[PDB]
Amino acid sequence: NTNLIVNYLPQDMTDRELYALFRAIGPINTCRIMRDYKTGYSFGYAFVDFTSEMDSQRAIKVLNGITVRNKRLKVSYARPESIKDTNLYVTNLPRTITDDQLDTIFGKYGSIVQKNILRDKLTGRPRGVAFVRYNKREEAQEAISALNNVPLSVRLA
Repeated sequence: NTNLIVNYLPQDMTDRELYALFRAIGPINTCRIMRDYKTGYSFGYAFVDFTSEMDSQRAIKVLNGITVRNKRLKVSYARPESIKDTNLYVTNLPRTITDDQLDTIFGKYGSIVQKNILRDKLTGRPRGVAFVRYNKREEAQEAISALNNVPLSVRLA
């Protein structure tokens, strides 16, 4: 998937100007701002389509979050449950736990699309909790049956 959506475009931005913005990353198939055809009014967003998923992937890392003309951009995917049936909440973990051990534990069940160890604000040491979202609710599911009670508890959001 190469199709991104860009949000919070300054009301006066040009499909051209937007292009220049994203062309810095890689080749684009289409780049288009949603605007009124009679009016020309911009509904504030666009669909940019890179030629490659690994560029589309970089445009996000790079452009999501930049501020041009007082508006804070947001670059994300158009076609990404998958973090709602494919989003696990883990607790009773080792307060000495790190992603390696975490990963060494979850990759066992599938692609680990994102791990998140909740740490202490003040202290920074983690806690026994964290989040791990898979890709297929299926791995997630094989994980939940497997991993509940090493101690440990897994489930969804």
